[PDB]
Amino acid sequence: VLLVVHATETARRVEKVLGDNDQHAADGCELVLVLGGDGTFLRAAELARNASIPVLGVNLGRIGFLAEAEAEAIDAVLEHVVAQDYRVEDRLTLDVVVRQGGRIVNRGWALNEVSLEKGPRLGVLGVVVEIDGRPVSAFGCDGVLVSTPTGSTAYAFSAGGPVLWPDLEAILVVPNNAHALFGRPMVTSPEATIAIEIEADGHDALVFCDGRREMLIPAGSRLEVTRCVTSVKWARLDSAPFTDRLVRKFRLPVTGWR
Amino acid sequence: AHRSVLLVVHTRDEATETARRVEKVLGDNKIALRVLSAEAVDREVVDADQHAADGCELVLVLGGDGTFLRAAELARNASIPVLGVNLGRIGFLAEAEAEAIDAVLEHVVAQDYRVEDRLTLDVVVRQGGRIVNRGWALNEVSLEKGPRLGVLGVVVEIDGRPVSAFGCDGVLVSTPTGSTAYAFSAGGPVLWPDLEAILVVPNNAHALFGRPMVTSPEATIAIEIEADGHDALVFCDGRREMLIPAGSRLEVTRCVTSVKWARLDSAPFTDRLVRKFRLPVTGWR
Amino acid sequence: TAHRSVLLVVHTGATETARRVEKVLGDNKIALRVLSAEAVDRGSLHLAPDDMRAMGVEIEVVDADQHAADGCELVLVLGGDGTFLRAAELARNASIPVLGVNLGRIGFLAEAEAEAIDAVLEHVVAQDYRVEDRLTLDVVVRQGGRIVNRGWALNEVSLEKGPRLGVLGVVVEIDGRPVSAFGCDGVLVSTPTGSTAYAFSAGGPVLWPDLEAILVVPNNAHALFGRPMVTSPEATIAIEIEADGHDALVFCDGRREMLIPAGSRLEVTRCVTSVKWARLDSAPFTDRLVRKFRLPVTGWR
Amino acid sequence: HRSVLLVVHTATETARRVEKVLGDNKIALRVLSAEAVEIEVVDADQHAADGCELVLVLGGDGTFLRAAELARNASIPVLGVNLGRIGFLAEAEAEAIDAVLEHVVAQDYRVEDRLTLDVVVRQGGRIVNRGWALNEVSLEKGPRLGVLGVVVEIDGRPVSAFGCDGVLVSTPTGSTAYAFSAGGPVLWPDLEAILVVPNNAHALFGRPMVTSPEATIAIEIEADGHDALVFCDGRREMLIPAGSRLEVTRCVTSVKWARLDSAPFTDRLVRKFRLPVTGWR
Repeated sequence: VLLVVHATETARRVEKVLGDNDQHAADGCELVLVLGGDGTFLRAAELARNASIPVLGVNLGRIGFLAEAEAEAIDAVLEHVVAQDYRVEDRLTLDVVVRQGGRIVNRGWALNEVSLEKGPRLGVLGVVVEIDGRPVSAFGCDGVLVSTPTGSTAYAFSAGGPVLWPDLEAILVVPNNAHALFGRPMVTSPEATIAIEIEADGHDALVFCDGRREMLIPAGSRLEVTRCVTSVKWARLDSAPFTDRLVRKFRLPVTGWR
Repeated sequence: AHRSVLLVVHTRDEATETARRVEKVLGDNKIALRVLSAEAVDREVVDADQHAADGCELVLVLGGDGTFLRAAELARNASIPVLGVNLGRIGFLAEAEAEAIDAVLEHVVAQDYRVEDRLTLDVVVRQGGRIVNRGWALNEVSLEKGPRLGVLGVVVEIDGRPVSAFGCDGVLVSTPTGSTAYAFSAGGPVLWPDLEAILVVPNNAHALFGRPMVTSPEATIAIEIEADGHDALVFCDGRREMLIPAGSRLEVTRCVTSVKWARLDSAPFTDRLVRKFRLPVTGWR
Repeated sequence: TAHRSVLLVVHTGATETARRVEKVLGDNKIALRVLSAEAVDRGSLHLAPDDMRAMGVEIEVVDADQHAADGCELVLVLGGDGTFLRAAELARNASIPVLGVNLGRIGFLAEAEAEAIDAVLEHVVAQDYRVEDRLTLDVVVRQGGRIVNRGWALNEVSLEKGPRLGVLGVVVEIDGRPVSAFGCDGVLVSTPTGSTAYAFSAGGPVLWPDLEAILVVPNNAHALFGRPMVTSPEATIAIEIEADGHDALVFCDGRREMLIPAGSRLEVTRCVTSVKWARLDSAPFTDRLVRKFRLPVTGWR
Repeated sequence: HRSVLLVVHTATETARRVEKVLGDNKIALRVLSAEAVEIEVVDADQHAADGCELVLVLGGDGTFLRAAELARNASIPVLGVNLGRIGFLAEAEAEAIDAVLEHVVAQDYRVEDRLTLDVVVRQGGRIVNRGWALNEVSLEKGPRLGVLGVVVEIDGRPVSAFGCDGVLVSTPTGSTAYAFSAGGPVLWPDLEAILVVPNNAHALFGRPMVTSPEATIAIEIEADGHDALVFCDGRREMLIPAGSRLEVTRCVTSVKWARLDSAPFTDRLVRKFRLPVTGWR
């Protein structure tokens, strides 16, 4: 067990029960356990990625979407860490390439969001969004989010997208502040290719993945996002349903229900 | 025994050039046309009343989107594929336009076309535990306020836990295919026709969260009609109506009986979306 | 001859705070009006002059029949938003202030709740409230060139599609020129006051009550642009209902209904005579919004 | 002596005809390039129009804004003529340059005050920066990543607190621009109101508010986050200290807008957005 953390000192009760029984290639292990927030989980996934092992997440501070257990139950988790018994479920991951003159110049991955974004703070990004080899819209905007159903709850939600339950397989596209009549979010089979075409004449742009790995989009290039061949592995427990998490998260009213 | 095709036509246009061309081709090939009596009453050729016209291999539809949907009600019955040709306006469901009629007919005859099972929804109105009506939809199930003024108390439940209680004009539960229709009007996202998912769009919900939700094809969406209020209504495909009683419960699920759609060498969904909505697409690659 | 009159309006069936009106309104030599309906049933549970003089209250001038009838100082609705809208109804004829006390649910238009009717009534007596003109709308229906029905609204004018199925085709024109043609469920021409109601539901932004503007929110427009539009107070919204389609209906303030024939034309304009709203030291519109939508507000000064 | 500042984007046929007619008529011409005695070429300077009777602009909306800046600083009218593109802000299009010039010479055009927003950055009781806007104050996330903490307040009373990319406070003229991009409703430019539009707010109520033009819109910047930016009319930047309080009110002296016999807004709107309009009347 790699253990990534951070009142965050239930950190010790983890090392207690585990011994009872440098970040980059820091994988080597069989499981990653994270004690922290949604952001921390995204961080651990980074690490679990390269030597494809499961991730598990324990919610210390706030209330998020990814962690599979509360803090005040860190023991009932350890039992399962020992027991090796949890179902590990593969989850849709996005693959992104950046291509100039037909040639792949940069490449990345996300489990929440590929967020192509304006370069200069002032002005707009000309972009042509493309779906399965055909164009759907040209407009200027702050960027385009290409999102996973897990990620459909993060930034893409802020950009105004719909909420996708986490066990669905789809790719979500939410144009981010598009100056245009149809800036409607679009949803697409997991088999599809979203390509966005940065304006040749304009300035360079950025992409961000899981709000943490940055790339540089040269003017005139092409982002291709498709479903990735090697998913992220998620530990799963007797956690609450996504539905319950959405409800808690957003204090959604639910009185009157049978 | 013989082959037969059922032809469903909008009714008068260059809808007659096309109909006659259909009567011609199948005639030449010993395939019997069959038409709907009302349609044949403003002028081999059998003539059926409109309930279950089957015995046929294909339902050929000449007209537009709303027409396709009538045709599919007819096809659902004997579960036979439907194929649509556009006459006047621009739609999402036809696989060709009249100006390519002759070519379709080569396919109608050869029967060489692909037949996809497009996702279909299954609805049950349940009261007191006991199912009191059922329906199905290929586009949308539209739960809607009964009386014109007032609001409809609703709780939306997804996979067995409640997601939201509000008042609204209604709730749409939509097929990817139906995301283009009423759901779009009500604020929904466009979903691509091949995706298998389920879309929920609260209709005119007076409340903060009325986001579209999208769900995998295996989910159950249930909507509980406020007991004390008035009876609601559900509409499937803007054609079949069920009276939802106050206090009942509506479950929508993926149907096991897909509508068979007869597929051709046609435009991608993207292109059709662009055409319909005049989407600005200059500058592309 | 010379005299002080005050119209009670109530939601019949805490309606006895209504007699607390009838008490206090008497010892002050006021009025207490009531309508036909208001005094053929409850609300006037104590309907009798055998109670209205035993109270020392030259009170109950039931005389008043509903609508185009009366010359008072104020209208005092106890009831809800529903009812304030009723009262406003009448009052608009007489062109006089409306003051609403809230029995049940929290409303946007009520100046107080019943646990206060004591103080409320004290301010009524003293005439020491504030009056304030809220924007009111005027709607006409015009067919074959000429007016063929007319209406008015304080909240919304809701043009709604007639038959249950299919869709209503509509061209929306603002100050003379067309702005969007689409099929929809309808179109809301709303007041700032009314942007809280159906218009909100239908996606409109929230407008502060004092603002002077007109809000247009296409209801479920099947179109890329069905944004809400906000227009100056003196614009003219016109919606032409398509000819080949069906008739339609409009409702003003969720009550005064009008049939809108196919091919006719709706024109909404600000009305010359605003409704007048009696106003106390009450919550600003901000706090009402924060309460009725339960808005997250914290980490502030 | 009468004088006019001409702001052209740098296109020449129009520019020449202006040079021409204002010569023939004894009006001094100051030319300023927008990228940046009978005629002068003037440096880009906030005081360029300080003596002129009018600012005339050839170009689209972005240029109008640059010109408006100057006209505001010299407290005189601006007038725009469109060149290449379609805009909301010009009063006439290049082909009608002659007619326009005639009015320029004549000084017979209506000049209407148009609502302008005044913005202040206040911190600990002192006002520590300030600005104005004719389109929008755009309060924005400082760091490219992360969200910005915000509490939005109307006449002293809080209305919402959420994380966001920023908050737009917009002028009705403005409602057509970035505000529109952000989800805003469209506002007729004669209307006098202030529009608030949250920008990518991770919350259920991100709904546009529209406020009487006497309101005080304030925004309190989370004391624990990073600095934020504010941009005005897509062009005048201001650093916003963490913990401070933005305030936007209607400015006392507004921008003067020369008017003319132009298309009504409704048309402008239909023109830009290619709004479907068939079957009318």
